[PDB]
Amino acid sequence: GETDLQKILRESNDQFTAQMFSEVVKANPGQNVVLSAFSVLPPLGQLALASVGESHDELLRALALPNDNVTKDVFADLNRGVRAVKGVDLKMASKIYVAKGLELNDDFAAVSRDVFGSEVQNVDFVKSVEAAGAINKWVEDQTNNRIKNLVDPDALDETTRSVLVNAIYFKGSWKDKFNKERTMDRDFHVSKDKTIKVPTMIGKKDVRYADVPELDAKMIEMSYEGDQASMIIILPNQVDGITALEQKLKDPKALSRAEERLYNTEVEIYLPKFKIETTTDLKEVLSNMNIKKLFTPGAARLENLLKTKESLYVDAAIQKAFIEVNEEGAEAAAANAFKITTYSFHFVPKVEINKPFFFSLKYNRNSMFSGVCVQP
Amino acid sequence: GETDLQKILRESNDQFTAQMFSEVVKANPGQNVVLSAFSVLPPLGQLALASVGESHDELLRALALPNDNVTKDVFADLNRGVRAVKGVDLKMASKIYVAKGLELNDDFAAVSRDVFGSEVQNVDFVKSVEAAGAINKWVEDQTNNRIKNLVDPDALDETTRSVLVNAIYFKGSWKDKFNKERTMDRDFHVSKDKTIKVPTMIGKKDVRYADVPELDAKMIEMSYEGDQASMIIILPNQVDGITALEQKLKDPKALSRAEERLYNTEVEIYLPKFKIETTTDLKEVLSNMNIKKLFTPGAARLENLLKTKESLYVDAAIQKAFIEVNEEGAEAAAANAFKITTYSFHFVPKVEINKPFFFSLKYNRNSMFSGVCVQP
Repeated sequence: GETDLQKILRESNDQFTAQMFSEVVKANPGQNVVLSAFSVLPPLGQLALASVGESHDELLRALALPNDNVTKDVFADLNRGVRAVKGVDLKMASKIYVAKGLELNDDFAAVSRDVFGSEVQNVDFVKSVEAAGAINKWVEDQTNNRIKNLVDPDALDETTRSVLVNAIYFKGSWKDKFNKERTMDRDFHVSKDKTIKVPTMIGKKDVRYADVPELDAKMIEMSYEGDQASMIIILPNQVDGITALEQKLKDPKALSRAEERLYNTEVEIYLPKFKIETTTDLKEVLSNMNIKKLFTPGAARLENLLKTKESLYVDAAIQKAFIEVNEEGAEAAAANAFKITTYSFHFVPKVEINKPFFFSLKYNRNSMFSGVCVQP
Repeated sequence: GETDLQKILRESNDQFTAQMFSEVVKANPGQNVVLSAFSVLPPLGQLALASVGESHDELLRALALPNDNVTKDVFADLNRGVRAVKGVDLKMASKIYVAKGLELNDDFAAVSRDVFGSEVQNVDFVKSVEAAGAINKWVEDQTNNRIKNLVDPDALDETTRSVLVNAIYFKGSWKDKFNKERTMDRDFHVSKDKTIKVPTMIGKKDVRYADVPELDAKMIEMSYEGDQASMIIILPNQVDGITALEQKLKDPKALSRAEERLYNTEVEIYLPKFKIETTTDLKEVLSNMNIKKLFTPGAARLENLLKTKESLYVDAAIQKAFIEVNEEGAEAAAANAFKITTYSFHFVPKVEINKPFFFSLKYNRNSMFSGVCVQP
């Protein structure tokens, strides 16, 4: 049933996300990074349906899925509920481009678009620069021109067989906006000896908070308009605790454990605005996550992708992610002027996100994307 | 810290609620029932602070609390955040009345009001009927006259030493209202052979849903205005499955397990309107939950309640709960007329709550009250 399908998906995204997170963070020490394992699952599921033998089991194994039947049902169900998402602008695009002279299997192309919502199309790689321009134009179109230059013409060859591109963009609208006039330059500790002044938004907000000794950090959860999506922030107690937290976040359950500690309250939040853009070489990351055959000539066995079942493998896989976080939100400052209530003063703790922190977008109990911000 | 205090409270309310639920349901077979273990905890905590020896350990044991120090901190923290609660009208009143000729300990009375928010006061029980009228007037005042006749003059004696009264009232405002014009008489299966027609509200709503094989039921979670409180409904698959579910609900974790299955979706809900009013003899229930000394002359040892430390025990303890569930909600039908979107039609499953079901109000991850409705 749908309950079980949603569960399988949740579990799969959980372990895949943890795995992908460590890989990316490991290859980008001391740098801002944002990634999404969720946006990658569909194309990988579509690829598992097109493979046979070893490569196919590998993909399924890494996806933590039993078979093709269940794989189709999971993503179908997803695409039976995938429109916009309230309070946030979340765009995720996936597409597989294959050489011009390779006959596409008409059926697999149909299932591709409706089941996995990820398309397949021919492009002439022989004209590399033109092909890159073509691939980059489609992405610009899928992201309101928010994302550009996903694939560099150089990275393409005249002999390229196929390329998988993945793009994800995000900007959200806070359930309760921050007042732009209140934003000011405040200290941010990049390292135990380096401090910079970055624009920091200030506001009193109802959040979900929790002290987490296990992760030696503080967890905060802020919600966006509509109350369907939320931004999770984990702030290590120490200035250099960010790496220690990353190691802990490997276990796909550390996050679940921390969330069990969450409780509702009010705090004065000091949160830096930030925009992170990351280009991830999925070929490098996935290979380190034990998905290699798919990228090995004469080993991929994508015998269901082409009509002639000609041998084909993936030459390059690229994910480009751009995240934007600012004051935008509902209910302007002067909404209800004078709220006449008790003359008293409750204590409102001050939560200052002024050290390298981890963040993650949560939608329908699934992490849409995650990352670390070490330099706003 | 507050994180740990909230946790202890959650755990305590969880096991106490389960325990109290079975007791009440057991003594009221085939009847509507609503109860609240949460509203009872504070007065029991205040009573644990006033006791010594065995009676004191008993109370603490049942409260699943370590000591007086932690007990005070838990409820203090609670009363450091207890005002109204968004989208719902939730009133909970507690008070201890003691005979007129018993000198109250001035200090314990102070701590009573601020820490536990439960008052203590003298009343002349010698004039039973007048005392009952006095106790019933205060309750009416605490509940906007919503609740009356909590204590019957008969139940009081001229020799009564003390009485604990507990009252809880509730009415909520749905995040998305039901259309009154849409409400109609529909079938409700009271038993496998009896069917009646009760007013049933109909509406398409975004909810949290899950099929729960363990409990052989369907779980639904609807939210109220503000998104802080939610109504949990567990509908057994079978018409007579209600009793089987009650047995399962004894384990304070069955509910937690079921909630892990919840996922967001849209359904067409058919929910009967209903109002349940229950008068529970807390003396009978609590005694069955191993809290006896507190009600035994020469065994209570409430040596901190009176200035002269005179011997005193509780003669009667009464909880009266009144729950109201109807169409009231935010955003009237004609809010945004014509919402111009795709011409298509998604499938929206039909969820018909037409058999004896369990319900529970969840606020800040704590069940404010729970019960069963077998006859709307």
